[PDB]
Amino acid sequence: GSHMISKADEALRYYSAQGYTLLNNYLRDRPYKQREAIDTLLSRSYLNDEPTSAGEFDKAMKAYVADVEAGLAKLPASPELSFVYRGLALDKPELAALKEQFTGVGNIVVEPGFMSTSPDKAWVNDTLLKIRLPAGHGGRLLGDAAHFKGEAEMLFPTQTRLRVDRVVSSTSGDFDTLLNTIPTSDNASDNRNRIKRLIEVSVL
Repeated sequence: GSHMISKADEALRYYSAQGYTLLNNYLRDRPYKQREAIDTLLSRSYLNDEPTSAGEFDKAMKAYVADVEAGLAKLPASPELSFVYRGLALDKPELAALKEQFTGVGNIVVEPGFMSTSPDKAWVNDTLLKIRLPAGHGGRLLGDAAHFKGEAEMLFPTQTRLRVDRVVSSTSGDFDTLLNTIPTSDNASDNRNRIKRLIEVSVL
């Protein structure tokens, strides 16, 4: 073409199609194999040669993150949106500390990975988040994907922060009222009690 696609747009495109798993593993301090990572940093020109320090490899990962975020930020914003939604499983025993943070009003939860949400649907889970958006936030609607359909995806850059506004458990008199303002994936199964709580939070 007349123009070349920029490294940051190309990094987002790559991230969205293949890279997202690895990268988020690294960001979230979860296990991951350095071999596919280093290869990634190698083939995408963040390292010209195998790293010789811990700071050298982390420095390159950061550059890689910074390109994905710059390509994300350049997508058109959606100021018409006011809420996005996410379902998640806080009742897994290895997430008790995460659960503890999310269920305390006033607490701020920091997501180290890129945070994925939808403006159209929250898949039924033990917890649903209704995420209120401020003007000018960094979330952006992505293009159609090859691997799913049926809902939009709004992706946020790393280090997005969520303040807990309110916690409404399934036993609360407020539960159905809040639930009737959250679009869910189908909750018409034989198991009527999948959703344990709804949490309103705000992107800071």
